[PDB]
Amino acid sequence: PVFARELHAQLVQALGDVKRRLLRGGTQQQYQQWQQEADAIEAGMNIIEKIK
Amino acid sequence: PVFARELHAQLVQALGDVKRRLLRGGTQQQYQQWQQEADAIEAGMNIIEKIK
Repeated sequence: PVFARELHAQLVQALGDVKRRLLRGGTQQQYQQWQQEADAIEAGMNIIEKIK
Repeated sequence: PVFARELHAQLVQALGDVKRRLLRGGTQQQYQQWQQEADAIEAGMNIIEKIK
């Protein structure tokens, strides 16, 4: 539908927030935590793409 | 920061899309798939809340 397309766009914006965060740097600690957040969102994108 | 607060709001909107989707119903197949999407987003909220 046009739904998954709309939820997908939502998650893509969420990745943009993460991606931006990663440009400001931090400890290896912070990087991994944010990469973990990014994985969660990407998992979201995968499910939503495999539903469609 | 005001970052996690902003990424959190993003994910919360994503849940709204899912929640809305679940009101239109479907097979047990579709429900689980969407509940799986919801889990991914909730996992994102958890990480982001445990970073803050």
